[PDB]
Amino acid sequence: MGSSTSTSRATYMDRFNIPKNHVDLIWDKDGTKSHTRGNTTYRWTERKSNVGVYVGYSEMYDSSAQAYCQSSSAKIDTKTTVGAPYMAAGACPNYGKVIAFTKRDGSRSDMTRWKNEIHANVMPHSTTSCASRADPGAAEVAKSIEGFAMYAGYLTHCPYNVNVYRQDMVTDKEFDSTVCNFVTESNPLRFLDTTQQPYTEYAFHGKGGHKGYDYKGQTSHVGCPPYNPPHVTKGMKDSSWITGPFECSILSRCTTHCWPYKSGGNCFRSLPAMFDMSTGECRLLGYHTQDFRSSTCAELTTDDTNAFYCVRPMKTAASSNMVYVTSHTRPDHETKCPPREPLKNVRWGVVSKGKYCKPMNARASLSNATAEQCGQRLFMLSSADGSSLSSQVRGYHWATFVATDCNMGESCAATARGKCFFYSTVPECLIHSPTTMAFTSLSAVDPSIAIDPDSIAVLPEDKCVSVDCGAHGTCDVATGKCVCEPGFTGERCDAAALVP
Repeated sequence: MGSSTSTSRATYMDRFNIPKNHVDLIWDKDGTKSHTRGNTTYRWTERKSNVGVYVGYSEMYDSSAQAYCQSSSAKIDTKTTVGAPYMAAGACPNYGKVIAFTKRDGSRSDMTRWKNEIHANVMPHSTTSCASRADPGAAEVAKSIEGFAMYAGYLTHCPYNVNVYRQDMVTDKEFDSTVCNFVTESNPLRFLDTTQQPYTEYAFHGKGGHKGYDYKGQTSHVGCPPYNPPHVTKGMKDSSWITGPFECSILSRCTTHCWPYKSGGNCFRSLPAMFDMSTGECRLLGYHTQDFRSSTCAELTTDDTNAFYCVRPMKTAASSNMVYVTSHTRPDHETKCPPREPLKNVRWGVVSKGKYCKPMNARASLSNATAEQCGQRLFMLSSADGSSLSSQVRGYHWATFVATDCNMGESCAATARGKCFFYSTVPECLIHSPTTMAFTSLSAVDPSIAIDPDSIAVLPEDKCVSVDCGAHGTCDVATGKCVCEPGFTGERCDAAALVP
């Protein structure tokens, strides 16, 4: 009732305001932003808004005692690929977004390759106690089949000892013992479970079955050369609390100090992750890079351990179970970010005359496309950080697909063709239509999983936009035609209605 309805509608529609809410956040107990999710209150600082959706980056932030990952001697993968020490950034989960291995032009895309572990020349880290020694990289999956997945684990458990927890972790201003209660000295995250070969194999992340580095080696001395990669990974000992993409980001937040580092080598912090909505698998990625297409990028396979592969972010209907999650995902994303599913049978709009809705102004349109196609192109035209992708993106974060003669809530939605409309305007309301579907740049692109929005967002269309009925009539918003006073007639009620 009254003005509260407009306020309630705006609060709901806020979740689609991507430039405003897809922010670069850091965890900070002195932060001005806060939110209680369940029993836990999170505190954070918003350094910047409008983080790139297609590719999102911010300056690497290291608030640990040693701050190794902000050191000039620390290698960050984006230094090479992007030209600066960037961490993957973007507060909203990006549904459907997968890092695909491609050729330099983007063709021959592989969208499952990422599941293979990285080859960053890290493992083995030390072989001091071994009979023989080996260089970092010797235990890792061959470069020729390198993926983007972080190493399955490191050492028996994290924190490996008292000093690690008390010096490296508890002093880190982004670390919190309550949020990270699954990786503490009293409750360590186990890779090789010695409390139950004199142990049971698990992992810091993932559910198992992936090609990873040979953590064991052939000898009875675990971790010593020689190695026989790839080793098939196992899953986490306890993954039950990871119930969604935000919980998956917590795993990343809390496991930074579980990884090795030495001067000149890769420094791992604030890692992005892939969450699988269907299985609940949370997989950490070892690289912050999201796009690489320069002339020096490697195409699909190489032996050169110093090169970086060609990759592009991609979305397909089949990838709609996957979620690209940054370490700094906002805990209020359900109300501040778009949902996974597209919106069936609605059109993006802005408010007109207080309680009606008019369609937004299309900045561009694509003819004879599918719904999947429309969502895919929206993503590509959204936004991007880095210095080179500005030529591709346009700032489009919302799209309306209009089927030629299919109801997009039905089975025909999958194959239906029609016209895609792209917008740069922040939507304020929705208009119902049988033949339409609404996408955002953060949405999955499978039209068959589309859902209804909350009805609070849906208003009747203002069909009386630019209709002047004169002094003897008023435009009926239900029909978009003038209703004339008695004794008057005509389309604009300016002719006298004569009687026989």
